[PDB]
Amino acid sequence: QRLPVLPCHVGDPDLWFADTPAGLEVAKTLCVSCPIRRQCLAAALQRAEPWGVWGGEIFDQGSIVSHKRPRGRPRK
Amino acid sequence: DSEAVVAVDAVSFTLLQDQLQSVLDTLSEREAGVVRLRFGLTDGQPRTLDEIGQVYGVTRERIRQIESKTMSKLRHPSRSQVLRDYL
Ligand code: SF4
Repeated sequence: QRLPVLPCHVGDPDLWFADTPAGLEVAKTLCVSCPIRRQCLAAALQRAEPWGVWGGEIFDQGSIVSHKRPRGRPRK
Repeated sequence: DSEAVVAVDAVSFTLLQDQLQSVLDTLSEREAGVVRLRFGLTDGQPRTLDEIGQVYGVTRERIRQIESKTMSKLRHPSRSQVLRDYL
């Protein structure tokens, strides 16, 4: 079916929870071409997923952050 | 005999156990042990939250947070498709 075209499970699944701001960036933008962004993002927002890339967007424990804040002192 | 072995549910159950063993083995060791002891996939005996916390040397809130994160990781479609077809 359309399973190998689905960009979620094409490669290694441990990529999409890597705890670097730059590592998961290609994981987030790899769901640009995903055919099911609407329903996946809708399910992720309704069930309140606390981790990882969902619907081509990252998640905190309840909501969506724009980009994950890096380790260290943030920029003034 | 409406209560016999249907001869395809047994092989389907064996393949389900094989696939679940695979997906549980593609995780971290502490999270996999926490999931196995939480749902009783080791020996058919489910373990309590404080029991898992006692045998792994952390607190119960840490244990349940690790369990919630691991449940999210398994609920992710990248690990979840091959089991999504079974149910
Ligand atoms: S997170 Fe995005 S890319 Fe991954 S399966 Fe869901 S919609 Fe597709």
